[PDB]
Amino acid sequence: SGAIYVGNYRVVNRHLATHNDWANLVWEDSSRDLLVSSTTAQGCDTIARCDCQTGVYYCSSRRKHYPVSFSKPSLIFVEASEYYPARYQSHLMLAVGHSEPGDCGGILRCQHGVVGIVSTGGNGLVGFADVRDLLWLDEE
Ligand SMILES: NC(=O)c1ccccc1CC(=O)N1CCC[C@H](C(N)=O)C1
Ligand SMILES: [Zn+2]
Repeated sequence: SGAIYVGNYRVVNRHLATHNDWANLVWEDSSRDLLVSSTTAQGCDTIARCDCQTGVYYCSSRRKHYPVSFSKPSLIFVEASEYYPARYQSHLMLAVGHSEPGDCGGILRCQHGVVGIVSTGGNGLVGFADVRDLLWLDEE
């Protein structure tokens, strides 16, 4: 589990959104595994606006932050899970690193701010849902 709190927005994995998230919905995209809801209190995270391919991510199954090199946001094939059938996920970035069912939501960050959140994994890989193209998260 895990979320990004920027301004009056909460960014979570679509597959982990609560009833309260859906009842206060701003935007969602199944093909990116993203959902954004509105909040009463202001958040303290800042979103990166860059093309960094290195950063650090939080892994809850190891209680540790790991440095990683990661691919550019792309259309990648993802195996079936209890949450989605086997399909292509868009705006996804891969890196070599530990991931487990329960690690989705962990933040990926570079020198400029929050890059994205854990969304896929397995086989010694970890996948991140990119949020750097979502410019509207910086206002309203
Ligand atoms: N990091 C993990 O969640 C993980 C790690 C090892 C093995 C498997 C996973 C889980 C995973 O890949 N999922 C299940 C949740 C929905 C995901 C999606 N965005 O389509 C696919
Ligand atoms: Zn950066």
